[PDB]
Amino acid sequence: DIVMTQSPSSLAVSAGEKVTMSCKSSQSLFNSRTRRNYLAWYQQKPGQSPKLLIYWASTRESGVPDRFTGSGSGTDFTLTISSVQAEDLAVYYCKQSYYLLTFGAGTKLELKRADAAPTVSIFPPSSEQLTSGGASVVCFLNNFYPKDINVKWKIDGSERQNGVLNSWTDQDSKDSTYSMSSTLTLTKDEYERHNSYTCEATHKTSTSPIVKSFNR
Amino acid sequence: FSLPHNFGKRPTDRALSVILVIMLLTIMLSLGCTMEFSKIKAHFWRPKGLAVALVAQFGIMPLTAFGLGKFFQLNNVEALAILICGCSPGGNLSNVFALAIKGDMNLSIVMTTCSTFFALGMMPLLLYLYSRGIYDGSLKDKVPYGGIMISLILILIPCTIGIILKSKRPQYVRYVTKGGIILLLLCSVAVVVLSAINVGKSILFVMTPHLLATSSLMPFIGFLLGYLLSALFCLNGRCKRTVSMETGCANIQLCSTILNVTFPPEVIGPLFFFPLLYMIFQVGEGLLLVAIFRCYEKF
Amino acid sequence: EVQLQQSGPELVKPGASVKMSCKASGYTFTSYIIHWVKQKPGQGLEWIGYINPYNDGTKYNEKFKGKGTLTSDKSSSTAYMELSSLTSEDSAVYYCARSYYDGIPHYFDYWGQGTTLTVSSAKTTPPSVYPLAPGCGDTTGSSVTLGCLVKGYFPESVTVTWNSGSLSSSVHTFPALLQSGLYTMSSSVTVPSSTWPSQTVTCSVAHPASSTTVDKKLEPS
Repeated sequence: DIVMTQSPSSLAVSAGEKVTMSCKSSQSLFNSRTRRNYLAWYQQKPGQSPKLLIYWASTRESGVPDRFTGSGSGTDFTLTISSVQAEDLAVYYCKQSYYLLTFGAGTKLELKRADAAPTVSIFPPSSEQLTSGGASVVCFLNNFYPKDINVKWKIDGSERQNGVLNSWTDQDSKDSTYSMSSTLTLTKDEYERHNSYTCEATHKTSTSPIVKSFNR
Repeated sequence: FSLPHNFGKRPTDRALSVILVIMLLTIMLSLGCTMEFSKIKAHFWRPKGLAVALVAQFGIMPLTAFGLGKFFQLNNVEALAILICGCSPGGNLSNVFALAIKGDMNLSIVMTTCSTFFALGMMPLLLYLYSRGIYDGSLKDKVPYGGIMISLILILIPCTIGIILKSKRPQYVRYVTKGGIILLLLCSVAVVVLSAINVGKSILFVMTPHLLATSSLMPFIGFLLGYLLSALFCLNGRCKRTVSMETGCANIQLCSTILNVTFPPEVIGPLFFFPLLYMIFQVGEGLLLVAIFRCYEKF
Repeated sequence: EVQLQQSGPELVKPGASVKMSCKASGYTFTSYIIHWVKQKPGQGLEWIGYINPYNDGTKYNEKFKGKGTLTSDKSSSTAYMELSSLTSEDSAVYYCARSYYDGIPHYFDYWGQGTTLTVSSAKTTPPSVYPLAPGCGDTTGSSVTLGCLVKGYFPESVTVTWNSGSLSSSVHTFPALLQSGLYTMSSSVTVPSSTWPSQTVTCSVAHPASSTTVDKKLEPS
C-alpha cells in the first residue's frame, strides 16, 4: 500500500506570509503512460464538508482563489498561498489516487499571536452533588495562545494523574487565544481524607510553572 | 461529442447484425467446401509451426499493445481498448484474405479455431497481467464467454458441412459456391448502406496522431513480425504468408462488447467507432499486401 | 449544479444493522462512481470504498472489507451503505463523494453534506446542573470567573446561556468529550468583582432533545 505523511501539521501565519504544505508520500506516484501525476489537495473548514482545491497536483478547480498554487512531481509536492486571509484557516490532506485512495494526516492552519497570559481558575465540587454520591473538582485555564501546555495534580504532595479529563477550546473568532479545562471525578468517602488537590500548569510563556493550591 | 441519434432505440443495427451473421455463414460454407480433412489431420500431426506461431502471437501482440499505449500516452480507456483489441484471436477476415492469397487454407482455419479456443482461457490471463495500473478491477468476469463459443460454432458448423459436402458430393460444390458469391455482392451493398445509417461522425473520434499511428502500426507490426518469425523457423512460403497474415489480423466484436459492458456509454462515446475504424484499416492494408503479392509472383 | 443529499444524523444501539442513503440528482448517475469516506472527530479523513452504479462494481478498503457493504439503486439514483457490525468507537461522520471513473477514480470533485452516526447504549437521561462557587479564603481579584457544569446528558443538542451574565462577552464553552457512557460539557464567564454582588448572575441549560430547561444561580461560600 501507499501511505502519505504531512510534515508540519501545524502553522501560524498572520497576514501575508506564504505557507508551505508538503507531503512526501511513499513511492513514485507519477504515471509513466500519461503526465497526470495523480494527486489531489483538499480543504476542510471546521464543521463543513471537505472542498477540493487542486487536482493533478498542478491544476485548480474553477472558482477557487488564485492565491492557492501547487507544484510537485514524483514524490515531492508543495502547496503554497501567496497571501492568506481569514477564511484560509482549514485542514489540508493531499489525497492520492495512483494505486489506492489514501488520505494524509492533515495540516492545521492557525493565526499567530504576540504572546500568552493564561489565567488559572480552580473550583471545588459542590455540596449538593456531594450528597449525590460523587465529587468533581475543575480547573480551567483562559487566554493562552500556544497549544503546548500541560497540567498536573498534586494531592498531599503526591502525583496522581488518574481519572483526568481535558477539553480544548476551538479558538474563537474574537481572538486567536483560547482556553482549556480539566476535571477530576472521584467517588465519595475519599474526597475529604486527601484534601490539598493543588493544581499546577506548565506553559512555554513562563519558565517557572504556575501553581494554585486548595485547602479544605 | 455525444453519441449520434439514440443508441438505445437500436433502429436498424439488428439488420446489420443479421447480415454480418449470414455473410459469415456463407463465407465459412465456401471455406469448408474449399478444404479437406486429411491435410487438417496431418497439420494436427505436426503442430510445431502452428503452436510456435500461436504462442508467438499471444506473446507479442499484447506486449506490442502495451508498448504502444506507453509510448503514445493514451488514456486509460483507450489503453484498455488497445490491449483488448490487440490480443484478440483471428477472425473471419483472415480467412477471407487467405482466400485472396490462396495459401495453405486449412492451416489458416485450424490456426484461427485454435486461437479462439485458447483465447477463451487466455483473455482473463492476459488482461489481468498486462493491465496493472489500468482498470484496477480484475475484470475476469467481464470477458465474454457465450460470444466466443457462439463464434466457434458459427465458424465450425458451416466449415463442417462444406467439408462433408466436398468429400462426398464433389460435383455440386462450385455451383453453390457461385451462388454464394452473388449473394455476397447483395449483402455487401447492404452493409455499406447500413453503415451509413450508423455512420455517425467518425471524424470526431479520430484523434489524428495517437489513434492514426496506433492503427497504422499495430496490424502492420503483426504482419511484419509474424512474417519474420515464420521465416526464421524455416516455414513454407504458403505457410509463411498464411501465418503472418493470420497473426496480423484480429477480431473486433469481443473488444467492442467488453468495452460496452465495462464502461458507461458517455465515457466511451468516441471509442464505439474505434473497432470499426480498426476494421476499415486492416482491410485497407490487407488487400494492399495482396496487390503487392501478385506482383511478387508476376516477375 | 450537482448536489449530494444525505440521510441525516443517526443514533443506533451496538446491535448494528444500520443503513445510510446518499442521493444524487444533478447529472447522469451511472457516469460517475460514489466513494464513502469516514471521519472520526479530530482524526482526519479515512477512505472506505467506492461503488460504480453502472456495472454495480464495489471496491473496498482492507480495513473495512469485513464491515462495509455498498449497494446502488438506479431508479432512485442513490447509494446505500450498510455496516452490520458496530461498536462504541464507530461513531463518526460519513461523507459520500462523486468521482469520475474512466479507468481509475480521479478525484472527489463534489461531496455530500455528511451524516453523523453514533453508537451507544442510549437511555437518555435529564441533565443535572452543578454551579461553581469560589470563596475558600481566596482574595479573588479585579475579575472573578464563574460557571455551571452539566452532568449525565446523552444527546448533543444542549445549550448553556447567561441571561443575567455578560452574554457573548468573555464566555468560553468547552466542547464535550465522551466518557463513561454519559459525557459532559462546561461553560465559563468572567465578570468584574465589584459589580458581581450588585447584579445576580444565573445560568440556564436548555436541552431541546428532552423536556428540561433547568436554570440556577450560584451562591458564594
